[PDB]
Amino acid sequence: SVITPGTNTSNQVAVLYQGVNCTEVNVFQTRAGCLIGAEYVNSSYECDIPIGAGICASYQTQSIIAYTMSLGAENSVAYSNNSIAIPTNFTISVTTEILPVSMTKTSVDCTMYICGDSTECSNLLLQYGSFCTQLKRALTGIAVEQDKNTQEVFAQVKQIYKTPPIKYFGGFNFSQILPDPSKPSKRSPIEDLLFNKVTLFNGLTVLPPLLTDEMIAQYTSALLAGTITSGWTFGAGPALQIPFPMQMAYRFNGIGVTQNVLYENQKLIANQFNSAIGKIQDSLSSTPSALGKLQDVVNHNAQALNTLVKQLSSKFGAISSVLNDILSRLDPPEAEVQIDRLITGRLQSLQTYVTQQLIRAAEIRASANLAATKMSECVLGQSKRVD
Amino acid sequence: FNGLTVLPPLLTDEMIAQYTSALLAGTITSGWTFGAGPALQIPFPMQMAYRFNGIGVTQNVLYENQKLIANQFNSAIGKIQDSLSSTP
Amino acid sequence: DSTECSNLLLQYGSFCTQLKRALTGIAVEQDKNTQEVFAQVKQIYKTPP
Amino acid sequence: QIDRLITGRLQSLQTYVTQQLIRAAEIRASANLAATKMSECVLGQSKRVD
Amino acid sequence: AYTNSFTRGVYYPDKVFRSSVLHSTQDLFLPFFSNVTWFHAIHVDNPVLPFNDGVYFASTEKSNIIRGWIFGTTLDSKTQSLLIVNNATNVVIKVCEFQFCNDPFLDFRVYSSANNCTFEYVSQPFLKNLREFVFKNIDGYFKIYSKHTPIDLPQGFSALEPLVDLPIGINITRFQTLLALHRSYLTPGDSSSGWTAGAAAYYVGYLQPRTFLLKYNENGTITDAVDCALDPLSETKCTLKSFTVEKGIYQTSNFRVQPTESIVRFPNITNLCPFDEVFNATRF
Amino acid sequence: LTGTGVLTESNKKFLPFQQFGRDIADTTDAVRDPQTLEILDITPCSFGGV
Repeated sequence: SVITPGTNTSNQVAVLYQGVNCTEVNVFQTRAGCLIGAEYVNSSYECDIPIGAGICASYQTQSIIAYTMSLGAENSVAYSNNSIAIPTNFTISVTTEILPVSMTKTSVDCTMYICGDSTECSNLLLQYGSFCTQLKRALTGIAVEQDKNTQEVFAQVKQIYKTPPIKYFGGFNFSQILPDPSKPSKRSPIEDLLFNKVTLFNGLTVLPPLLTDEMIAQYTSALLAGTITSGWTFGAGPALQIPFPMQMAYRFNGIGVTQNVLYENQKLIANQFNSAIGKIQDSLSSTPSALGKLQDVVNHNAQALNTLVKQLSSKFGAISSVLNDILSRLDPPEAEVQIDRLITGRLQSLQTYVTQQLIRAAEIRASANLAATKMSECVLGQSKRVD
Repeated sequence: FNGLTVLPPLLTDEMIAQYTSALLAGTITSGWTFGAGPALQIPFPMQMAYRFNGIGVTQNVLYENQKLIANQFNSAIGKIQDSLSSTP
Repeated sequence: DSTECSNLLLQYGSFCTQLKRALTGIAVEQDKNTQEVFAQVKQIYKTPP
Repeated sequence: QIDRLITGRLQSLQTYVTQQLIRAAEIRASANLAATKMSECVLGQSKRVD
Repeated sequence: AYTNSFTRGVYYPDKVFRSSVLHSTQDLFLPFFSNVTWFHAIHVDNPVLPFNDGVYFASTEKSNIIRGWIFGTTLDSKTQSLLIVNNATNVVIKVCEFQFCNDPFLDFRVYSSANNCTFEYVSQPFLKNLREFVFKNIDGYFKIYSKHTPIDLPQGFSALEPLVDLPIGINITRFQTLLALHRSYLTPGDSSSGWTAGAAAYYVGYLQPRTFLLKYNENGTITDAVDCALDPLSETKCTLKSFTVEKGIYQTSNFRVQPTESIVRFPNITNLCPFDEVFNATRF
Repeated sequence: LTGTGVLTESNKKFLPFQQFGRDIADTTDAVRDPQTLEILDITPCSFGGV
């Protein structure tokens, strides 16, 4: 293995031979193997390049140093049989959690992908059975499942609640999340940042989604208006309007703090909430890999399709990859066994792709169920489940 | 073998035990609070009185049976190891 | 480590690339599971004497 | 005669990797459950029944 | 002598257009930063150099002192040798097993025995200027690549273009160069005295089977290349197919110590049967 | 080079020694006429599921 601090930082490199000791290959021995090119230092830091067995590596700053991980600072809280520590102030913060909900729906054409409209090849593929029926059914099941995931997550509210025109809620500033009527897409600014931050045949195809992006944004705005004007009630039945400061007082009671604490510090609380929402956008923009999960879904699908298309060029042992040449320069008895190899190989490739998609779809379904639960419990109400 | 390696874990069993010890010490001296922010120390009997209120039993029930409750807890913790060893 | 067999296996495509990638994904996932379960606390709290 | 060995050993290796993906998914579900129990039962007190 | 070859010797391998993409190819290339033999063009005459797999011939000259090559398994007429001779007007390519002298004649325009030509070809000529050539003969065809550039070998990167693909199938194993000189005497055999000539030199390098990562720009021209087996960082680049690798740890390949010897082991086997009794019989 | 598709006048600059054009994944995207040396683009005729 190669340890590297980045091409753009420096060309220096350290090499890790994993299951060997260099006595039988600077030099260093580790339980993970012997590491060459890095010097062992006694200081412990929060490690960033994981080597294994508690050893990590990082750029010293001018050399690559390996060191043992530090599990954080030691805090020896003062226990005593008669002492209590009680907080005198608070700070309300905002945390962003990202969750993938669905993936690209794909459909595949068996005969085209296998042998590109060749009569002799379809006549020869007819002997293998109903593999394509099975494959097509599996992919169709995945597609309908993706649609159900989006439905289950977002379409929880029954009526599209409209936002009132006078957007004053007692000092709280929701401008960063409510839809902006100026832009035509009607997405809030954070939603705009999210859409801009992430970006991205021979039989395959990418069937379109159902709920278009616009309708999903409409559902999200419905949830925001409901929760802003009626609190939890809109999730239990008829939406009952309540002034927003009283709603937050309700929630304060929910965490065991008497409401007089909110009415006496309304100004400070509103300022902290506005400031935190303002810093959220900057944090999402400056972080290089804040959207790692959604980006990973997109890239995985694209890479899968690319490798599936590239695998048509492989020969799999036949004298050539294009069907026409095989059928030109050889007699039918030998062309049969020369075309069997291509058929079976391409069929195996397509089979692998479908299996990978089933496993990944199970993964995304688990994630979508979690997302729906979070919607129900955190948005439509207040949860006492810890963390 | 013939090409099959078994790479080793990243956190070593000593560091995992250290993490576990951190959680135990935190929960023993500070209760739930250490999970929500700064760890605030509280006497252990008051922590258990809090939890008694949590299940709908008034805390006077704990202050009047502290001795008995502690004995029951110690005996149970002692029988756990024997149970783990005897179970096949 | 047979030359004729590597020469012949090279014709099959990128099956090995896919296999290596899948196993690497599993390994990194195992590490993340241990991290997520145990490393919840930020500071190593010590027990009083 | 070498084609057969190649294809057979490749299929065996392919089966092993698939089985490992399924088992890894199962263990990940279990690890998520363990983390949830940590958060809710150790770091607090849960009213969820049983 | 010796001199390190910089990032040179790369050539277009497949005459297929590609735009703004990276491509990895396994072919016979000249390893980067490898040393190459250096020879001078004054006088003596010139030694034969084997044609292992392909030769990279670069030359910095300003007087047209080097004018051609000769390939083949021998200089005698016992085998179908090859001839390539440039000139101010055109190139003459010939395959006729013409027997050569003990040394190639120093241009008195030709010196060889009779010929039995089987292939012949002609076209426009190949003309401080560093001229580079790559000679390859694998699939029954003999191929030439070339490039002539303005200007030791410079550090600048530049790829060679396919010049000619000839169909002659002679088994080439040795090669020599051809020199010339104005108003120089010519004899079938001469000592190391030679004749005066302009300052010039020619370098020789040997190609090897390598994996190269070639970078095409938007116009279909190679601008950069990475030797996949030069150092660990280059090898890491080859797996990610990217000139820029991010911070992290990458599993590039595996190593395995090779066997150093072969042994055969059979038993004390000793039980020869009686041939000494039927041949040395007492009485036939 | 054998294939099927619609040919349209190209806008890409082939270098004089090249005869084929390729996109990612070896899909033959363009060709120069071997008679008039004109560049031609290849696009597969329309197809799809019903």
